[PDB]
Amino acid sequence: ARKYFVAANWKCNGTLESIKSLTNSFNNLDFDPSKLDVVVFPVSVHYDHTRKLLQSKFSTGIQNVSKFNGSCTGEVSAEIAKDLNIEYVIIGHFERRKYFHETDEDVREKLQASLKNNLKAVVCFGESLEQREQNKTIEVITKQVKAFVDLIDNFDNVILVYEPLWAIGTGKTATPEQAQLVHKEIRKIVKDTCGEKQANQIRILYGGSVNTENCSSLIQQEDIDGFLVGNASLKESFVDIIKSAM
Amino acid sequence: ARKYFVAANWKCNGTLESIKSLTNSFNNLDFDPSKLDVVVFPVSVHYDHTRKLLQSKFSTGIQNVSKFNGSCTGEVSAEIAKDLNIEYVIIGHFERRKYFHETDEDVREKLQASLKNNLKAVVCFGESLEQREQNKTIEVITKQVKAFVDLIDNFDNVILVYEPLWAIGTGKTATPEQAQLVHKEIRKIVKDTCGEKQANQIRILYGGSVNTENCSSLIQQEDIDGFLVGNASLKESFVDIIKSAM
Repeated sequence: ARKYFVAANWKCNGTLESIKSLTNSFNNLDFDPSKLDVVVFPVSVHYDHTRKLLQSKFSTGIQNVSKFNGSCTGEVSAEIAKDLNIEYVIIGHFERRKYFHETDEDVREKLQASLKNNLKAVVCFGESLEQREQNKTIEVITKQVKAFVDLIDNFDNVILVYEPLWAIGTGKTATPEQAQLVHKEIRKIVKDTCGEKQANQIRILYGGSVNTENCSSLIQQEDIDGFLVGNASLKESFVDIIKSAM
Repeated sequence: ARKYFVAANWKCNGTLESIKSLTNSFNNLDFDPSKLDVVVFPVSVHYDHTRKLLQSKFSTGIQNVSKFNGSCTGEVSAEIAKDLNIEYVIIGHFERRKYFHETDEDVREKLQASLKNNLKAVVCFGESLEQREQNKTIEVITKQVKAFVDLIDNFDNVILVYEPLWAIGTGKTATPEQAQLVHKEIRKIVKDTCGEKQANQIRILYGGSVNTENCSSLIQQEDIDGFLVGNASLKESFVDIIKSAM
């Protein structure tokens, strides 16, 4: 029933040439975009090069958007993104929260501005290692998800991403069972706050050191609908991660 | 002699169409780029469009660059900028210091990263209303400039910008004499730390509500070498500001 979603997140990475080579390899995979969404999130200044090189089957997005007051924070606004026809934005990703102290309240506000401007939003959340050790995973996730999920209107256009912070960029990936357990709870939170039909439509991705070895067991899980992929998305074998969802 | 430098900074705005019409009006101005530097700093995702539309006599740049640490901050790196042939970078601009708590040490590091990658740097600093009311202007400026000025190597490639914070975006522009007095003291810091020849070469710009009515009286002052212009640089009349420096 629900369409899988696989996303590449190219984080502070790339040159004109490396993108050229990588896009060409991605373009060599045949998949049907009416069946599978595949989205690439390049560095801001590489967005146009990247969109120009990727075939229309690939969707594209940017990695952050501002809240939404006149005083310019130097982030890209949702209005600017719409005018450039940028289809997706990421919100709440680890680095915004870690370096820029972005809050749950900021996350909500960003989702508001994205939806107001007809952008599709990939909204990220997850617990720290300490929180997981302190047996606080569900509490954390619950608070993070309920900061924004009632704003969701069309449940094809907001994608939730569970990324435990300890898995991001570390090679330490969640087991399928660790992930599933959290996704199952996330979908229940959507059910209880937005309705059953909506909870069953919305995509909930895992991210955190997803690779060609582990992707099949993850996606097999029933409440895991695809992935946000960092390091592994910089290599040509990313195509095999996409295939895991085909 | 010392080459004048006028910069447009387009803060969180534009659309594809507004840039088309604005760049067109700019391109109608005949000036000699061997005699006058004119740099346009668009939003990141508008860099490509803007650069394609502006004639070669305009230089271009980005509004921020990251420090050199394995966990990506989402900012564009100096390396990426060089690979894109982005000529200039702004460092230390007010929003970074205010919204993201960017420090003088951060500014030093960004300058180090920029020069390591052959980027030319437009380095901004300035006091608050409170600091100025508390007679601390010269002390504040001095700490800010001494944070990085020693790293300067080629004194054509780093440009200093005095923007008192109370003048930025407010309409409340510094008088010629307010700015001149600071500019003299900046240039002396440079003479004392870097050498007299170097101090006479470096450009020191004023920014903070420069407009078509005030720009002539500012540029006339001996130690003001140009401008960084926000709100006024979104209008077709910005050409008249460039003309005050021709």
